[PDB]
Amino acid sequence: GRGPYVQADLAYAYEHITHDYPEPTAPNKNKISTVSDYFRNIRTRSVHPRVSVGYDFGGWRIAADYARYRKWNNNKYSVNIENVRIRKENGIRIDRKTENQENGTFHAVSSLGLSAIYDFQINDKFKPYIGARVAYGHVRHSIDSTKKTIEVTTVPSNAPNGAVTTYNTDPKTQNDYQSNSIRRVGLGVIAGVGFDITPKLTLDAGYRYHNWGRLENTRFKTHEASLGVRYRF
Repeated sequence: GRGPYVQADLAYAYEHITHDYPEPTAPNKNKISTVSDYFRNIRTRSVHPRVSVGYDFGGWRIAADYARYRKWNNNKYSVNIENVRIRKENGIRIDRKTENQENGTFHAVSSLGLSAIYDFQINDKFKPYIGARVAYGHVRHSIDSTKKTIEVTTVPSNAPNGAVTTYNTDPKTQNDYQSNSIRRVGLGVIAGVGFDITPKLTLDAGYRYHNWGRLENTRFKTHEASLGVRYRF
């Protein structure tokens, strides 16, 4: 046949705050005498499936990837609505001595994608499949204002010190941080198996793996693999 296509993918989101991570969002190790943690996982942003919507010709299709965007939702932070501390601090800080960790919104610019998939429809009850995913962003500014002149930038990083930069970025090895020709395009793979429940409804499971340099979102690793439902009208 042929017709409209929809896929909705769900996966378990682990919070990922108990292990080394190359972003300076939180400490790698040794969480004592440093800034207190946030509380903010009240399950509100993890319980709604991610969606890929498209059109399908015989199990051959192109679709567009939607849902689950940004780091934060609020544009007013005043009462501690979007981030609050999990407990008040005790003693004096020797680490993270300035204010609050997680300053501003950086690397959350990638926010849209397309996924292309081919079903191996040789069997009546199941389709093996292979396909490619592409991920990209939009800056959303889009402003009247002319560009700022100053754009030489080094930032703190929790990445291992391979070039001996002491927990900061190199002046030149800074692909995620550079003002012009920043890396924004991701490239991935969607491969797995679907099983037919009705000739319009498929239960579908497998990888939907994607690649990125630095992406910000508050540690969402959902969609690396998933279990989902997909319907073709």
